[PDB]
Amino acid sequence: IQRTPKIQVYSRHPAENGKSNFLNCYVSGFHPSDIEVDLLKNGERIEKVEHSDLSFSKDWSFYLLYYTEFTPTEKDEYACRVNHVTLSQPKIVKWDRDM
Amino acid sequence: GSHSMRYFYTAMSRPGRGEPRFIAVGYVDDTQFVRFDSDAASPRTEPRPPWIEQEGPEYWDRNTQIFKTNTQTYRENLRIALRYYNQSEAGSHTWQTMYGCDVGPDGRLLRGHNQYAYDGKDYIALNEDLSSWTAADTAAQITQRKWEAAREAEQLRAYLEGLCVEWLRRHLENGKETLQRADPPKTHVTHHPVSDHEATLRCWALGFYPAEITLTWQRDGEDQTQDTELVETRPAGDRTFQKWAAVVVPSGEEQRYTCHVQHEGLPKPLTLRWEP
Amino acid sequence: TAFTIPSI
Repeated sequence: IQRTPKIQVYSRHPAENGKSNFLNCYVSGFHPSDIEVDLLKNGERIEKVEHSDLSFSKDWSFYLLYYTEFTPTEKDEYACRVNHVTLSQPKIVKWDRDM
Repeated sequence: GSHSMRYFYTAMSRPGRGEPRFIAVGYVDDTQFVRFDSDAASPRTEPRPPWIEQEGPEYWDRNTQIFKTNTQTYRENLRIALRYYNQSEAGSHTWQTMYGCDVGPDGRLLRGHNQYAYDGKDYIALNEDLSSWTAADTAAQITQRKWEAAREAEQLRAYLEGLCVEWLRRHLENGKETLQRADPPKTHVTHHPVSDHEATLRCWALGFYPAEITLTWQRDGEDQTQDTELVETRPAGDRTFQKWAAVVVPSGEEQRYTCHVQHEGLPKPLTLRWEP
Repeated sequence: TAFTIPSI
């Protein structure tokens, strides 16, 4: 019937303040397919963000990959903002250099 | 070792917001190589991997055509599905289908596939014998006798055993360099304090393909299944994947723990520990 | 290449 999505925020390569990289937010295990995702930088959302084509696992739940280039710095804060039909309100997840 | 070509279709109905949308994507193991979206300005089958690009006009044509029909096919399905379940024309319903052919480390057909699911629930599915069907509810059985009556099962097979495999083999040759190459994970264990008595040990595995992997933790040789915290395998973005396990240990005993890793890129399984 | 699936 309905399944709320799981959320993962990380980077393509290990965090290196100063060097550039890629920011990832991976939604998975949700059904129906309809869903909205945002990548944030200190509360404000990035403009150019790309994503993967729609597909699913063998339990039929959908999955997508949202990515954006960025240069991780000492103080800069980043998170993911996801909203589904299974959500009374939008859910925000902070990125952790160690997860 | 062995490979597989696979297809995924997804159709959503949107009352008032236009005809139902259809998106089709094709893979070969964990790599994507095609895409089709009835919601694109000027829809056509588009490449998603470098190697597929070498195919000629015909290929792209014939496929786009098949995909346009399939768009009309699934739209009648959303419609039909309403009468099978006594549902109204006002709601939105998703249709999901999967079908492909696994080949063996030698070339011949290992096994075929085809399942269907309405709103996430399993509807009907052709059995591994490629000749009969398994229905999940009375509705599905209506679908079954149609397919049995039209010898639809046979059609599917002739494909799965012919065209499907003949191509998986071709697709694989033009993509040797990557499709047939395993990239064993780069592993290492990390330490994260928590309490003057406890501590976290996180075992990583990064940049690996294919995505099928296995990370386990052990305390004195015994498994810590119910105490380990595993994260879903997530895509890196460069085509590889990532994964990590974690277990919370008492301050001191950290050396009584050993991570274990298996992936086809590894000759023999691995065994890591914390290197302070 | 790709199959022409039959209606439900």
